[PDB]
Amino acid sequence: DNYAATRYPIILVHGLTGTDKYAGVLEYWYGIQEDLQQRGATVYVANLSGFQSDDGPNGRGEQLLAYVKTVLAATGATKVNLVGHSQGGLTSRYVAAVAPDLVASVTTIGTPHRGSEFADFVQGVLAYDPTGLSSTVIAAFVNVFGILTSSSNNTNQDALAALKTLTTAQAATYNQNYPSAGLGAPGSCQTGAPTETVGGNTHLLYSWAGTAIQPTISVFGVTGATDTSTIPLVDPANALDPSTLALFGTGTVMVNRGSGQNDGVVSKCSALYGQVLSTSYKWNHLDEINQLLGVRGANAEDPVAVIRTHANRLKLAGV
Ligand SMILES: [Ca+2]
Repeated sequence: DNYAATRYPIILVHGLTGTDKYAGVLEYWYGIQEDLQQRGATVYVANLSGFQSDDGPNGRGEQLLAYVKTVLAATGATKVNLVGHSQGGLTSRYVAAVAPDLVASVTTIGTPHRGSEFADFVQGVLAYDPTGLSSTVIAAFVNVFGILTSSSNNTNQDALAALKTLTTAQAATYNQNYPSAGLGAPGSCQTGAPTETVGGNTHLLYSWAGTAIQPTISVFGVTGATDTSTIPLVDPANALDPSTLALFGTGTVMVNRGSGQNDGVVSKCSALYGQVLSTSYKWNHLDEINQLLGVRGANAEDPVAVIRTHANRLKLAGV
């Protein structure tokens, strides 16, 4: 049918470690492009640096702008609907900010608009090496991982830049450099407006967040969490998808760094942007993109259906 048939093409934009297809085999947006296309949507999947800042000449933002232009040329369209996961949402904001005439909407899924306490943590861990050699060694490993897994073996990988970009202090600077009507006041845990208009260009702004990881007990200055996406302990998702327990682990570090409810690496407050459709999904960070390989806990909503319904929402909104 045409349930997901939007006026403007939808460009799905990946975040950290990403590419359109890992090693040219595993779709980042698992089963999403096919689902949307089957429902009549025109969908393109960006392939940007998995590790980089969003701004800068070598950044993901310029890469996405360049890609948007090739999509407009190929389809004959004048604007696109940007849907970004995690850092992809920040990249989408960059394009909406520098080329408002080419964007009709920006939807962010689990995007760290205010940064990540987990990025703050990882950056701090690196600082404890007195020699600084681990920064060089680990960055090299990660950069190589990015080049090897990129579908096109993109050599533009800068793990340290990516890490810095996702920290809370740097995200605050990014927000000053690239403001948006969809963002509320820093430190307020509020969203902004549902739209932004610059000159004759209006952008429909949306967002949702996964809050599977909930702080549930505090003892001796230590906060314990619960992964609400799963049936306690026995959920097959803990067995079939290694990221389920991994994100519960990172999510625990998050709550102990004062993040509050989160998806494993992005807090609810950090994810707020534009019209906040929901922050109640019992999803971890990868459940948001139907990963790994479609496995999610028993209490987790269907992410394929959520994204599809949103394509229809965009259609109904006129974009
Ligand atoms: Ca999962």
